Parts: sequence; structure tokens; C-alpha cells
Amino acid sequence: NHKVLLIGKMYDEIGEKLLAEYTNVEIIKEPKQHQIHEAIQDVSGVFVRYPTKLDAQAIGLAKNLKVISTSGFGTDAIDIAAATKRGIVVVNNPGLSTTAVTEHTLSMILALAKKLTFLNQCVKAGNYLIRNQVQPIQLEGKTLGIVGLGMIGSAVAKICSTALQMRVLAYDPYVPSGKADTVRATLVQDLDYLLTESDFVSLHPELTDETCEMFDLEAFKKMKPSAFLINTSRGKVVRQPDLVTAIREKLIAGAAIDVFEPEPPAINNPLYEFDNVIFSPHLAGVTPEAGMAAALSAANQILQVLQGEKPPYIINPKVW
Amino acid sequence: NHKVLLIGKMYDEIGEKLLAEYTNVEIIKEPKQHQIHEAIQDVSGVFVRYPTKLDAQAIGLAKNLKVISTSGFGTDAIDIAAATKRGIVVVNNPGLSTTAVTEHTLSMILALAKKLTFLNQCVKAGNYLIRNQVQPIQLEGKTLGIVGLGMIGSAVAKICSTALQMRVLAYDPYVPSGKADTVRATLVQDLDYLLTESDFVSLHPELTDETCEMFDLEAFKKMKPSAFLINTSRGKVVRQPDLVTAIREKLIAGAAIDVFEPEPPAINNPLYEFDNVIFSPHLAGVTPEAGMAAALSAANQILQVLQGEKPPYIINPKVW
Ligand SMILES: NC(=O)c1ccc[n+]([C@@H]2O[C@H](COP(=O)([O-])OP(=O)(O)OC[C@H]3O[C@@H](n4cnc5c(N)ncnc54)[C@H](O)[C@@H]3O)[C@@H](O)[C@H]2O)c1
Ligand SMILES: NC(=O)c1ccc[n+]([C@@H]2O[C@H](COP(=O)([O-])OP(=O)(O)OC[C@H]3O[C@@H](n4cnc5c(N)ncnc54)[C@H](O)[C@@H]3O)[C@@H](O)[C@H]2O)c1
Repeated sequence: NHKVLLIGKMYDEIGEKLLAEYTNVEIIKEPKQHQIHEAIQDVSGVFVRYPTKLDAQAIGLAKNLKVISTSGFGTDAIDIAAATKRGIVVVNNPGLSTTAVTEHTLSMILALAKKLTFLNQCVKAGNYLIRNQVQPIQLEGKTLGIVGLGMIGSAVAKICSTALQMRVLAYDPYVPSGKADTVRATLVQDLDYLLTESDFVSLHPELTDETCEMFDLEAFKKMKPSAFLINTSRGKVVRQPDLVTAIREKLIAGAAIDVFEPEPPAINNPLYEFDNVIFSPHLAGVTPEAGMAAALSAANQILQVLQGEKPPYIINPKVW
Repeated sequence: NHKVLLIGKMYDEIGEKLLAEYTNVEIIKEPKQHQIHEAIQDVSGVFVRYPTKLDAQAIGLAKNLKVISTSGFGTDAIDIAAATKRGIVVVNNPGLSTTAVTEHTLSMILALAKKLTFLNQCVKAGNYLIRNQVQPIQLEGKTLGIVGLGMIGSAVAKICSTALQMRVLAYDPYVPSGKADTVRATLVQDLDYLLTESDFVSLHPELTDETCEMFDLEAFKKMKPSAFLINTSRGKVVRQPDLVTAIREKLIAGAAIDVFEPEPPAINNPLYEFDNVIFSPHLAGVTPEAGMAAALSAANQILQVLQGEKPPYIINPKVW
């Protein structure tokens, strides 16, 4: 008897089939606003594919709505205030993609070190002789600076220190030094030391008021001119105009970016111009395996709310 | 009193400085044939930067020449027959870049799995919404097929099986099964099984009559349509027209190529057209660290011959 609207497909169809066994499911892909308005009127649950926005108008039209689930961690595209006003439960699906982001981070570190995209373009252009001018970087013995020694930061640190034989430094004010020792990294309390020491800086912190735009022009100035920045965390950790300046003025050597501010990025983003910046469209956490886990978690939590059971990942717990 | 000619720079200047302390060194970069002819007339030793060719004419003009050293393993660009006729020692510099090629191989496996070059182009073109159509591959649990369980094959196997938690199969007729167990791989005697099982096939064999063009159309037909080929070994291991067919006809999903046949490749190579084939210009073994080791080895062996000491890596030992 309950109806559920998926605003965008889940990252794996198993969550859609789980929902369809217990509710009447409708899926709308890259919808126009009027389609959201018509399809949401009588549904009891809503799923939102990141980074699609769910606004106050649509929530106000959703007369029967009891639960909203995002596809992953981020809830910035949901008008949570409007949902909370109406007593609607908002749920996210976090921490299900550690392995996916760890692998993606490694791919980006290696791609920057081996100058992958540049050398590929040179060969295809007939310039095999570029090998007389540029050489890859050997990762062994170089220093990797990890900002945020959490689930993904620790996993990346462990692979880079042991398999790749890098020297790993980690900055994270909320962790004991023993947590870095576990993954054969060294914890450092001075972010400046991490910046001046690192040949690769990879960002993995939680986004907070403290980490918001912590990577600004002053940070890039302290980094080695030869160093690379990798960001798979959140776009707001980096102040985008300063990264543009830093790349253009050669304060750093390059960057690999999976996350943007804003999300989605505009089509004229000034970073696109630079051949030493490489991009993925917020996919580090979206392998099929991570997608299946997130889709099951989203489907489960919707069904839980509809049956009056408290789900694990409520974002606005005061409505419960 | 001895003069030495470097036909191309070494991969690190330390070898040039070592030579200049004991001999009179001249360096010519991307030289025309007439420059080789003039500079080689009176030199006692010659260094050749891969893949530059040293032909019978130049050797015949080199009246005082006693030793020729390549920059790395490959000697196919040297007219060894002509050198041997004149009693000239030919030396290569092999096995000094295991870590460099291992890292490069990993970079290419990860770049193919994460669809790096394609997703980068999509974002820069304003197509962030490609994330609704393509997803990265999670390496954990996938099968890597290694052809050739030597120094580089073993090192790659070990990282992929342990750090990346892949299932690793290895084909190598000259190795005991215990050598695969050491790196948490399984040795397989049926190359067909490796082909049908593997999601990634990475080539690391010695080039022999047996491995020459072992990766031909029949091999690609047996591979999974979803699988990727990585080749950092030698270009002649793959029959290039068949790889073109295999890519065009979607017998396999993509490839990453560091080595070519012929070397250097022509500017109209038919593989360049395909966006799912990525290239590096024979640089997997050429980091600064590998380059310094090879340059010291080349400089040492030249000086050894000039002082009548047998060098370790003679390619034509019957002249000694
Ligand atoms: N690109 C994607 O698809 C994707 C997927 C999953 C997670 N993420 C993001 O990646 C990042 C890491 O994820 P996680 O699961 O490891 O989170 P986590 O909660 O396990 O760890 C985050 C770390 O950030 C640390 N931190 C907090 N403040 C800090 C500060 N001022 N300086 C340095 N570190 C600080 C915390 O102490 C914690 O250890 C998060 O921003 C997460 O939202 C991105
Ligand atoms: N791209 C570069 O810059 C670069 C640099 C160094 C080496 N290489 C090449 O990489 C490859 C691996 O180098 P390595 O140092 O590990 O060599 P290696 O001699 O240590 O191992 C080569 C392996 O090939 C195996 N092999 C022989 N015949 C085989 C067959 N029919 N099928 C499967 N395996 C077979 C041998 O048994 C051996 O174990 C070689 O071709 C080498 O010349 C390339």
C-alpha cells in the first residue's frame, strides 16, 4: 500500500528490487522539476541519487512523505530544515565505500606520479620522443601526507607505506599517535610540517568548520612546488579559487580531484583548463560493490521507517 | 686519453660525470646520421640511448671502438653482428628497474579499472553526468593473470594479491608452483585457463621464440570481453594487428601499453585511435632512481672494458 519514489536510480538494482517486494516503486531519471512534483505527491518514502537536490517546494507537495534517503554520505542537496519542520526522517548511507575510495585514491596518486594522462596524449600525438624530456616519479621513498586518518586515510596510508614503501605522514587532531603506528605512518601535530615534507598530499578528513577550506592559498604556498594534491574527500575542504591560482602559478605540480564545490560543477569550471589537473565525477565511492551495499542500506532504512523502526543513520534525530 | 661518445644522454647525469673523470666524453642528442659518423671516428667506447639505432656503417667508421653499451635491456637497435665481426664488446644493463616497472604496471591496472582517462575527459568536457552511465571497477576480488613470474611479475603479483586483495593467477612454464605461493598467487599450467579466468592480464615474460606474438587474435578471443590487457614487457609479445582487431571488435575491454613493435612506433599507429587504449613511451623502467642505477652500470662497464676487465653483461661473449 506504500508508494516509494526514486529520484534517480540507485547505484545497484538490488535495492530497487528489495523495495519493490514491499512497496510500489517509481523511478524517475534526471527528472525535470515538474516530474518530481507530480510523482512525489502521494509517496511515503523518497530516495535521492546524489547530487540531485530535493527542495522545500517538493517536500511541501509530498503529503504522505515519511522518510527521505540519500544515496551516500552527503546530504547538502536536501532541504533538511524543511523535512525536519514536517517531521520527515532524513537518512544517509555512510561508510560503505572504504575500499572503493582507497583504490581510487591509489589510482590517482599513481596516475600523477607516472604522468599518465600527459604521456598518453603525447604518444597519441606522435610525440613518443617526449621520453627525452619527462620521466615518471618512483613512489618508493617519497613522502605521502595524509590529512585525516580515518577509515579511508588509514587504509590508504597502510597500502602506501607497506606495499609502495612510501614514507607516510598523517595530520589528524583527533587521533592518537598509535593509530598512525598501526599503519606504519607517523602522526604529525604540525600541519605545516606535513605540507613542507610531502611529495603527495591526499585529503581524507571529515568536512567540518575546521576543515572547511583548510587547503587555501597559504597551504599551497607551503607545499613543495614538485608536490601533488589529491582530493577524494569533500569539495569544500579546498578553496577552489586558490587551487586555480596554485596550479596556474606553479605553487604545486598538479592535482587529482574527485570532489567539487559546488557539486555538480559548472561546465566552465576554471580548473578544467589545466592539463596537470585530472578529474573523476565524484565516483571514488561508487563501484558496483560499494553501490550494492549503499543501495541495500538505503532500501532497508526506508522500509524500517515505514514499519516504525528506527533506522541507524538518521540525520535529523529530533524528529523521531 | 680514451674518448667516449654518448649517442643520447644517459637517464641520469651521474653516469656521464663518472665517465668524464676517466675519459673524454662527448654527448650528442637526437643526432643526425652525419653527426654520429663524425663523432664516432676515434672513440674507444660508445653509449646508446634506447631506442636509437647503431648501424654497420657507423660501427665500420669507429676505428678505435672497443665497447658499446645500451641504456637498458634491449639490444635490438644495435647491429651486434657487425660489432661481433670487429671484436667489439656489446654490453646491456638489465634488471635495474624492477621497482619502477612494478609501480608503472600497478598505475596502469588501476587507471584502466578506474576508467581514469575517459572520466577525466568527460569532466573537462562538461559531462559530469557520465557518472550515471559508467562506474569504476573495484579491484578487490577480481582476478589478475600474470604472464611471466619473474622479477617484475612476482613483484606485481605480490602487491595485487596482498595490498589490493586480488586473486592472482600466473602462467610461467619455467617456475615451480612454490614461486607463485610465495607471492600469494596460483601457478597455472594452462594458459587458456588464465585467459578465461582473468579480469586483468598483465604481460611480464622474457621475449623468446615461445613468447613472440603469443598474444594474438586467438588469445584475445579467449579473454573475457570485460577484461583489460597490460603490456610493459616487450612489444613483440603482442601481435599488434590482432590487438587492433581485438579492441575494435570488442573482444577485450581495453589496454595499457608501454612497449611497442616496432620501437619507436610510427606516428600513424592504428592503436592510437581507440580511447580505451592508453600509452606511455617505453618509460616504465625509467624513473630517476632506475636511471641512475642503469647509468652507473653503463658507465662502469665501459670503463671496465677500456681497462681490460670483463664486464658482467656482455651480450656477445665470444669476442672476449
Ligand atoms: N569521493 C567519495 O565518493 C567519498 C566516499 C566516501 C567518503 N568520502 C569522504 O572521504 C572522507 C574520508 O572518509 P572516511 O570514511 O575515512 O571518514 P572518517 O570519519 O572515518 O575519518 C575522517 C577523519 O577526519 C578527521 N579529521 C577531523 N577533523 C580533522 C582536521 N581538522 N584535520 C585533519 N583531520 C581531521 C577525523 O578525526 C577522522 O579521523 C570524508 O570527507 C568522506 O565524507 C568521499
Ligand atoms: N617497459 C620497460 O621499460 C621494461 C623494463 C625492464 C624490463 N622489461 C621487460 O619486462 C619483462 C619482465 O622483466 P623481468 O626483469 O621480470 O624478467 P625476468 O627474466 O626476471 O622474468 C621473465 C619471466 O619470463 C618467463 N617466461 C619465459 N618464457 C615464458 C613463457 N613462454 N610464458 C610465460 N613466461 C615465460 C621466465 O620463466 C621468467 O620467469 C621482460 O620482457 C623485460 O625485458 C621492460
